[PDB]
Amino acid sequence: AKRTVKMGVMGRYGTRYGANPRKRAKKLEVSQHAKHFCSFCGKFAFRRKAVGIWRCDGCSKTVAGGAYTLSTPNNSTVRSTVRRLRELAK
Amino acid sequence: PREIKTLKEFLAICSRKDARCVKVKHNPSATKFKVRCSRYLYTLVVNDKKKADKIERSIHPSVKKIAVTARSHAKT
Amino acid sequence: KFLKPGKVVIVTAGRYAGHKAVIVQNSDIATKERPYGRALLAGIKKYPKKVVRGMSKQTIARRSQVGVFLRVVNHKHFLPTRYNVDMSKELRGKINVSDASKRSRSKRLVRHVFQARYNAGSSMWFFQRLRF
Amino acid sequence: RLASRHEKSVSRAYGGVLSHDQVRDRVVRAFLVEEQRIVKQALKEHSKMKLSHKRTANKKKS
Amino acid sequence: GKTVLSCRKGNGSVYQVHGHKRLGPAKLRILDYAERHGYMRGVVKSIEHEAGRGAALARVEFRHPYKFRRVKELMVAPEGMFTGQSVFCGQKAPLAIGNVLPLGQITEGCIVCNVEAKPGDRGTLARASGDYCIIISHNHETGRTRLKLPSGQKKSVPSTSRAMIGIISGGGRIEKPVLKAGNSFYRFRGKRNCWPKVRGVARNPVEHPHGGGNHQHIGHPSTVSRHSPPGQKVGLIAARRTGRIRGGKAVKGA
RNA sequence: GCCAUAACUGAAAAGGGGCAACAGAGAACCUGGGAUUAUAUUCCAAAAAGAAAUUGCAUGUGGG
RNA sequence: AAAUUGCCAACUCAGAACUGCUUACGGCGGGGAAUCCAACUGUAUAAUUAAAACAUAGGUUUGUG
RNA sequence: AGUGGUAAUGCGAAACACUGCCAGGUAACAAAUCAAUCCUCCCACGGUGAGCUUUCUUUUCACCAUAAUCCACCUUGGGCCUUUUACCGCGUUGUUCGGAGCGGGGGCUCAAGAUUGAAAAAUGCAGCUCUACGUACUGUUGUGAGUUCUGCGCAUUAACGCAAAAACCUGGGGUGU
Ligand SMILES: [Mg+2]
Repeated sequence: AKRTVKMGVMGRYGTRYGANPRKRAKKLEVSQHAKHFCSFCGKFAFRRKAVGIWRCDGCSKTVAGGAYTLSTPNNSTVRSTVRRLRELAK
Repeated sequence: PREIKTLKEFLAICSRKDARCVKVKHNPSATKFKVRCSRYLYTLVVNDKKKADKIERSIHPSVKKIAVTARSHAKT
Repeated sequence: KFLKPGKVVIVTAGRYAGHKAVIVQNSDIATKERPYGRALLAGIKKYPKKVVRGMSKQTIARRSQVGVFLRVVNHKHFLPTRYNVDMSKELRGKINVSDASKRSRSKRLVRHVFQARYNAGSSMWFFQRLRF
Repeated sequence: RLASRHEKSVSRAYGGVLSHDQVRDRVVRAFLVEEQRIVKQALKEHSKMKLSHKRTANKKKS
Repeated sequence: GKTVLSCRKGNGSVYQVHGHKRLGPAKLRILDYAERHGYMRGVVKSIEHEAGRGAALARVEFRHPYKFRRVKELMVAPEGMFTGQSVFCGQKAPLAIGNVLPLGQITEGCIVCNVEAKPGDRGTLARASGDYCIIISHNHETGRTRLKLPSGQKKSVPSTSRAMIGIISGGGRIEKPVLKAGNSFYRFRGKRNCWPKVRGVARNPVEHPHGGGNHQHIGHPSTVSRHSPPGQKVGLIAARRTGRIRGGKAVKGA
């Protein structure tokens, strides 16, 4: 069946720590333990090892970046900026 | 300790200078020729009781033969 | 199509990993007791060393010896190169492998031909060692 | 230390250091990365000599 | 009458860093001739965690310029740095994420990290996890680059000082609540002895200027001068303004 | 033309010594004993009760 | 339809008649309605105070390129 | 101047001999789950001795041992090779895997054991029999329960990511040429 209503992974903590600090931690505890997309290897296999360290379980590629999610949204703003600025020099 | 396969290798070991004593152990099934050389103890397991006594006669001249018995506590 | 006899390959698997080899005979279709595509390779077991000025002859002549192998290898265990070595149509007729003594007498023949390519200086890429 | 070399190695290149799936991935890139530069080096000398008769052939045109 | 705890941490005895499980210092490779004129290429072999950082490290492998050897180089990584990447390093290096090239060569409006405040000191600015500097402008009369530091405080640096390109790795870290004093035990485990933090009002008057009384109150105003001696300079040191900041966001610093 | 043994010339090795762990690293021996009043994986002598492992150095035999 | 003939271990649960109780080792929460205070687990006056104190996560401020 | 096998990789009486320089690996570390080694406990087989017996008990209790070191090589967990290509399939108690090669068919290896032997019966123990720490003989199962040895890690909760070095090992390159 379905085991809890809306405390998902945070049911670990019981009736502790306040309702909303469990919810700010919930979006990032789900994110770091979810398997992300290996754009190198085509698979959904990036699991975070340590903080900022990700590893494709299919491709054995180790990617630095992002504490709780593989690519932080400030990175994709930077990757587009570098890609644009190397087109103006070629 | 090692183990001799054939009889052509047993007579080479008993010809050696380090071979102090061959100990002869009569099991109820086989016999054992335990050559005590300076590092290893070489054993030839002869399963046939008639071929065993023929092998004892070929190590007559100048190697020490010992009939292994059960030495009691009183010899000490 | 492109795996013609007389073509330099580089052996990618086995005890001869990374050695150059030329294709002698070729079998693109699989068969019983060798259920795979394959090629009779005649490669270099031991490359000739470099000689410098100062070395005497009988030191140059010993350092410039090629050693060969003559041996059937699966097609996925070598890597074909655009480079070629002119295996004539009359020379691979003299290379038998389906014997024990006519594989020894055919390995001395390949060793003599590669030595003649090496002393004449033809196809000097084939006699350079692949450094990985 | 007391064992033979064969319990600790294997008969090919980098034996006892690298495995079969990556001895070959170095043989393949020692050929393909050397030969890719030869394609780009010989393209470079073919370009500079075509420049050596794009303008030196303009000595007979004015 | 006794010495304040903040004065005692400068003896640095029980209060030094917890460095036994730390890797080496993370810095850029040596500004040699090979980067003043050309590029050195490396290759990323491993992405590493050391205790007491939130940003990922990286060992990059160069060849030594002068000897037949290879140099293991522990750099702090940007986001997107993968093992195998072939970092380039020097003057003629291109403009890509992970590369390290002088600030004169990086066109304006570009996010950079591991930027160095003087040429050669191997990276001193923008190294905490998720931080970056933005290049505002170049001046070719003076030969200096003016960039925006992660606090917003601008700083003009020489244009021969090099920088890596990217966000610092390991970003997004402070946005998750700790929830436990247990999780703050292990956060400060690989750093140094500075936790739990006892308030000054909870102390006796012998230990701290705020301590004592029958109610836990600071008696005097808690904004102390810049010229206060060590022991007296506790509280809000030289506060230009206090209170809940209602309005914009002033950059903090001199 | 390979060694190896004795005395001149000189490539190449940046970063001086020594401590700190009888619970970390490292470490070649195991039983039997009628062998004690008391010690033993420590003593046992030609059938070492015996079976080994290991280090240094040396002869001989054999191989390059 | 090996969908069935042979042989065999190690335990557990449920059901059923029949019969007895002197309620009979050891071990093992009393429960409920509210008010005050501190969110919580934790620390803490060795030798009279373990608390509502202290810590804590969380919140804010200040100094600093 | 080593050499077999398409290949995973094999072959050691003494040349498959040596190491300025280089690079790796070993030392070198990690939960819980399940499976679990030595060993312990129990049960089952029996043999020897002992204890109980008005009655009962094919009975109760004790014992039944095998050290290192070699040598030759049936399982059940890893890795892989080759051949058939499969994009639902294989598999775990369990959170998953596969065209970046699943599953079959043949293999190559590694790790933990099992087995035959040399040691080793000559030893050990308990009995007992004969004319003095004396002798001659007699005996040497288990789909049970517990076991961290192991499987086992790029291996735990983690804003926790889990020492180092000596010593050694293999390669690269060189010498032998
Ligand atoms: Mg475990």
